[PDB]
Amino acid sequence: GPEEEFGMSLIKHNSCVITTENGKFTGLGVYDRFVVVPTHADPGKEIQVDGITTKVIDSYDLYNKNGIKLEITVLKLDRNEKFRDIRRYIPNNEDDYPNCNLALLANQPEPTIINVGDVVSYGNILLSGNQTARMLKYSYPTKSGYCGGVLYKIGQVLGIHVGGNGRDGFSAMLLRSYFT
Ligand SMILES: *[C@@H](CC(=O)OCC)[C@H](C[C@@H]1CCNC1=O)NC(=O)[C@@H]1C[C@@H](c2ccccc2)CN1C(=O)[C@@H](NC(=O)c1cc(C)on1)C(C)C
Repeated sequence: GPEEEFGMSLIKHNSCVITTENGKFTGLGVYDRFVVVPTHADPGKEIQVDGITTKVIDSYDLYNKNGIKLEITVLKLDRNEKFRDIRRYIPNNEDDYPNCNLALLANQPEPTIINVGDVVSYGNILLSGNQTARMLKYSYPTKSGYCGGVLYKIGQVLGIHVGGNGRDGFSAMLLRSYFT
């Protein structure tokens, strides 16, 4: 009940469907007009937010200090609405987390919560041949359509779903220092 309730509140207050030319993604609204999507979504000068074409004012693809992509892209949107500020839920450090959930919005008829089990700080992987850092891994057969899904626990917004191989699933980590 409560684990699913927290996820449904994240969907209600902090999600949107983002469409780029490469597909539909669950977009996590962090605060003000800032949303995160996987970098591989390759957002352009405009995106659709719940079907409405919206100009992107600023876009940041995040990399670690060694220049390895994190697969987090932050977009500042040209619109009125401000997202509920969920920066207080974002961890300061990399860690492992037991019994996590993924909150999904895009590519399905209604928002749903999937329990993905225990999550580990997995390090770097090769995502379609390109090194990607700070992955959070779970043993769940995530599929196309899950990207952007919000990995969370009650009071903890941990990452966004970016990839998988039919056995395991991977989220890009969210760290508090990615925002001021
Ligand atoms: C979300 C995006 C999506 O649905 O794309 C529209 C079809 C995908 C979720 C994945 C798909 C399979 N299961 C999932 O959880 N994510 C992807 O498809 C990502 C992004 C692409 C990509 C596209 C363009 C440019 C760069 C990258 C690659 N990819 C992957 O998940 C891959 N998986 C891996 O490389 C991999 C490595 C390891 C350890 O685990 N998975 C592809 C499925 C090959």
